[PDB]
Amino acid sequence: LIPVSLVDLININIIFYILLLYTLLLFFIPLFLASINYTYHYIYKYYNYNYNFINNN
Amino acid sequence: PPLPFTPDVLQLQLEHNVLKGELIDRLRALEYTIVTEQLQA
Repeated sequence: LIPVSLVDLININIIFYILLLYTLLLFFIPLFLASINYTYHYIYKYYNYNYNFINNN
Repeated sequence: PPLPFTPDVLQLQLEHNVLKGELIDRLRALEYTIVTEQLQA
Protein backbone atom coordinates (compact mmCIF):
# COMPACT_ATOMS: atom_id res chain seq x y z
CA LEU A 1 0.00 0.00 0.00
CA ILE A 2 1.07 3.57 -0.68
CA PRO A 3 0.98 4.95 2.91
CA VAL A 4 3.05 1.93 4.00
CA SER A 5 6.40 3.50 3.15
CA LEU A 6 9.59 4.48 4.96
CA VAL A 7 9.81 7.55 2.72
CA ASP A 8 6.59 8.81 4.34
CA LEU A 9 7.96 8.17 7.85
CA ILE A 10 10.33 11.16 7.99
CA ASN A 11 8.71 13.10 5.14
CA ILE A 12 10.22 16.59 5.11
CA ASN A 13 7.05 17.93 3.48
CA ILE A 14 4.94 17.04 6.52
CA ILE A 15 7.68 18.52 8.68
CA PHE A 16 7.32 21.79 6.76
CA TYR A 17 3.57 21.48 7.33
CA ILE A 18 4.09 21.13 11.08
CA LEU A 19 6.65 23.95 11.12
CA LEU A 20 4.44 26.47 9.32
CA LEU A 21 1.41 25.37 11.35
CA TYR A 22 2.98 25.92 14.75
CA THR A 23 4.82 29.09 13.75
CA LEU A 24 1.42 30.46 12.77
CA LEU A 25 0.01 29.17 16.04
CA LEU A 26 2.72 31.10 17.90
CA PHE A 27 1.96 34.17 15.80
CA PHE A 28 -1.75 33.99 16.70
CA ILE A 29 -1.53 33.06 20.43
CA PRO A 30 -2.18 36.68 21.57
CA LEU A 31 -5.47 36.56 19.63
CA PHE A 32 -6.51 33.22 21.14
CA LEU A 33 -6.02 34.72 24.61
CA ALA A 34 -8.38 37.60 23.76
CA SER A 35 -11.54 36.09 25.24
CA ILE A 36 -13.23 37.97 28.08
CA ASN A 37 -14.47 36.38 31.30
CA TYR A 38 -17.04 38.18 33.45
CA THR A 39 -15.61 37.22 36.86
CA TYR A 40 -14.12 40.58 37.83
CA HIS A 41 -17.41 42.22 36.92
CA TYR A 42 -18.95 39.92 39.52
CA ILE A 43 -16.24 40.77 42.04
CA TYR A 44 -16.71 44.52 41.52
CA LYS A 45 -20.48 44.31 41.78
CA TYR A 46 -20.75 41.91 44.72
CA TYR A 47 -17.74 42.69 46.93
CA ASN A 48 -19.23 44.99 49.58
CA TYR A 49 -16.99 46.05 52.44
CA ASN A 50 -18.73 46.58 55.76
CA TYR A 51 -20.17 50.08 55.59
CA ASN A 52 -21.51 50.19 59.15
CA PHE A 53 -19.95 52.72 61.50
CA ILE A 54 -18.80 52.39 65.10
CA ASN A 55 -20.98 54.02 67.77
CA ASN A 56 -19.92 53.55 71.39
CA ASN A 57 -23.06 55.27 72.69
CA PRO B 1 -29.94 71.15 83.32
CA PRO B 2 -31.12 70.10 79.84
CA LEU B 3 -29.27 66.77 80.08
CA PRO B 4 -29.83 63.98 82.64
CA PHE B 5 -26.14 63.00 82.88
CA THR B 6 -22.59 64.38 82.93
CA PRO B 7 -21.01 63.98 79.46
CA ASP B 8 -17.27 63.35 79.28
CA VAL B 9 -16.29 66.03 76.76
CA LEU B 10 -12.95 64.37 76.00
CA GLN B 11 -14.45 61.01 75.05
CA LEU B 12 -17.11 62.72 72.92
CA GLN B 13 -14.59 64.85 71.05
CA LEU B 14 -12.60 61.64 70.63
CA GLU B 15 -15.51 59.76 69.06
CA HIS B 16 -16.44 62.86 67.06
CA ASN B 17 -12.96 63.34 65.60
CA VAL B 18 -12.60 59.64 64.81
CA LEU B 19 -16.08 59.38 63.32
CA LYS B 20 -15.62 62.54 61.24
CA GLY B 21 -12.66 61.11 59.36
CA GLU B 22 -14.47 57.81 58.86
CA LEU B 23 -17.32 59.71 57.19
CA ILE B 24 -15.07 61.81 54.95
CA ASP B 25 -13.04 58.73 54.05
CA ARG B 26 -16.31 56.96 53.24
CA LEU B 27 -17.50 59.76 50.96
CA ARG B 28 -14.19 59.67 49.10
CA ALA B 29 -14.70 55.96 48.48
CA LEU B 30 -18.24 56.61 47.24
CA GLU B 31 -17.12 59.41 44.94
CA TYR B 32 -14.51 56.93 43.72
CA THR B 33 -17.25 54.40 42.95
CA ILE B 34 -19.63 56.96 41.43
CA VAL B 35 -16.95 57.66 38.81
CA THR B 36 -17.41 54.11 37.56
CA GLU B 37 -21.20 54.51 37.52
CA GLN B 38 -21.17 57.80 35.60
CA LEU B 39 -18.78 56.10 33.17
CA GLN B 40 -21.04 53.08 32.70
CA ALA B 41 -24.00 55.44 32.32
